[PDB]
Amino acid sequence: AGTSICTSEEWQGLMQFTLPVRLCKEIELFHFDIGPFENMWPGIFVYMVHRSCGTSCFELEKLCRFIMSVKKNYRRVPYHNWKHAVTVAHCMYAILQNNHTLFTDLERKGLLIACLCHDLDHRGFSNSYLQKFDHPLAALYSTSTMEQHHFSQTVSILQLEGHNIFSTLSSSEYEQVLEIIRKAIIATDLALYFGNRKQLEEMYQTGSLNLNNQSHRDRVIGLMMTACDLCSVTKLWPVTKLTANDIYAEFWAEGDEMKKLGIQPIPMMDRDKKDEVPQGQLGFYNAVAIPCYTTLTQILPPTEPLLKACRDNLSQWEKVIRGEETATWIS
Ligand SMILES: CC(=O)c1ccc2c(c1)OCCO2
Ligand code: NI
Ligand code: NI
Repeated sequence: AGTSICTSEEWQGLMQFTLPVRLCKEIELFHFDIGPFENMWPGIFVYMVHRSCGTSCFELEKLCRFIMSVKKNYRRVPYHNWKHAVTVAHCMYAILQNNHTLFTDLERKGLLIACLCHDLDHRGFSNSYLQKFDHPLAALYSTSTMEQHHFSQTVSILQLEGHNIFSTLSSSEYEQVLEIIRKAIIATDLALYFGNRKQLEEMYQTGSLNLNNQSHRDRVIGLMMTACDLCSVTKLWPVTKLTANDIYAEFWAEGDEMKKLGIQPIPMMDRDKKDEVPQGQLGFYNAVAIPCYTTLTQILPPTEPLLKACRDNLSQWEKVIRGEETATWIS
């Protein structure tokens, strides 16, 4: 219950944090893995906001409070956690750097913040679960249930004393940025991805795609969100595989709860069906990941490394299916 708030020690600590000089170069690359640098994660986000938006885009005090409170409102779940938030924000940073002038100042600050906040207060349960068992959230939010909650959580944090990083915007720009953030967070509902990608592919293939058209912009931004949300499939194989272990820990825990409620889970969520995982991944790459990064690369050519990496990981899953895997380590 209630919104969690960082301590003075936490935000003042972040204010005084300095990134190691060696990481500056690394952070620009799509394949960068934040994994080995946990103590630096909030600082990495500050650095990214500063590089993309400028050191004077936000009041530093308010920015540091906001970041550390956002961290405090991610739960200790295996996958939809603070690490995932920063990973998604980093992918967006790399996309924005490679495509900087396609996006307005307002959009860049809105999108980096949207990515950091996009899974706020996730409980480790899918929209499917919440609706099946009529959680209060499914009553409140009929579609895109968790995503509407994550937006609500974002607004609650902005409303904490001294946390409104957007207050200095004009009343019109303020409204615009909250709308950018809302649409971006809602777009992370994979249910909406399938139609969005199909629409974009059509607009691209016919040549009607126009980034001066607000609805087109919204859709491109939506696909960017999907691309950043799924970006664990664009890392080096060992990183991708370790992350898959984490998401399946959530899935299996949800399936366990379904069994308690008298219903057999989908196989993906059944910890007694781990043999089906590699084929399940193949399905996910073929149905979601590969088409996403394919269309994104068509629209934003500099994002091609994401697609190349995704393809490499699909090949690795195929190797697993054929029984060609080598030694793997788990945490
Ligand atoms: C590991 C990862 O990023 C990823 C993300 C979402 C998933 C998934 C894997 O497996 C299939 C269902 O959706
Ligand atoms: Ni989500
Ligand atoms: Ni996410």
